[PDB]
Amino acid sequence: YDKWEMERTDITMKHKLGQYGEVYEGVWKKYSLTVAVKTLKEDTMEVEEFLKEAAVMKEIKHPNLVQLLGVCTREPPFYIITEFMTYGNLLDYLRECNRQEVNAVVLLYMATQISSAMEYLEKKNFIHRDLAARNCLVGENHLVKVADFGLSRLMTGDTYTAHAGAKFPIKWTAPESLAYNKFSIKSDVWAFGVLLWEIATYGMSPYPGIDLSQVYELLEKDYRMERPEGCPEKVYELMRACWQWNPSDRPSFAEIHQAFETMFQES
Ligand SMILES: CCS(=O)(=O)Oc1ccc(OC)c(-c2c[nH]c3ncc(-c4cncc(C(=O)N(C)C)c4)cc23)c1
Repeated sequence: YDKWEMERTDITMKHKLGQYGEVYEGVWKKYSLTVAVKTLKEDTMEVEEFLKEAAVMKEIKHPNLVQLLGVCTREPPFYIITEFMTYGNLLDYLRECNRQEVNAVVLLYMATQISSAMEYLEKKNFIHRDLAARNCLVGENHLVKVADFGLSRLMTGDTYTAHAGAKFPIKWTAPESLAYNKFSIKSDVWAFGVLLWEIATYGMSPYPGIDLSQVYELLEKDYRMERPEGCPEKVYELMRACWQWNPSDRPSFAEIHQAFETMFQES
């Protein structure tokens, strides 16, 4: 913590970024380096939660997870300083891309990177709880990094039970979570599949036109999204594997990763 600790004067805010809360495009003066800074203002997030988030992130070290650069946690306002990803989020990136550049191989590459980060989180006993395209970031040369959020500590064989009155992103949310507010790394696997669908559709919204009130009812009757146009059958089977009712029957991120890596190497 003292090694990550920084003076707020080391950073100059440049631009405000707004669906994420209080996140700014800042400049780390010393290195003339563009950075991203999360600020705590108006008690939008509780202090102790904000601090734990910063304490957790400094344990994270993976090429596909947004890297912590430093923190300002002595005098309010409190800062979290992370690396800046040039091209924004994966959802808007995919929607606005040149699909001749961002082709099938690049889609494969994007999934391999994400599954890599979640394989890491799987091994280090963490869960994400909001895996989606909007929460993935894109750098140069089709580099993708999963947002360090927002991570909770949880042993692989345990279950996080969410607070009461908690509202989830229903179309990304596993059945066990929708019904009993239970979360697992296997529920993150579910979300990955929905993310996997967003990639193949280049950013289309999931379960199109389907009402959120009738999603869980559809899921328990074994309804799943159809294979997108152009999607390899091998990819849809992984999607389907991620979308199985019993989380025990859902593949591990380690297994998912090897699958996509093999598909990526073989292309
Ligand atoms: C993980 C640490 S943190 O969770 O504690 O703080 C957060 C929280 C959320 C973040 O964005 C996902 C980040 C972030 C880190 N690095 C980043 N680089 C770039 C951008 C970004 C730039 N421009 C446009 C967009 C965009 O597409 N918009 C719709 C705005 C996004 C955001 C970030 C950091």
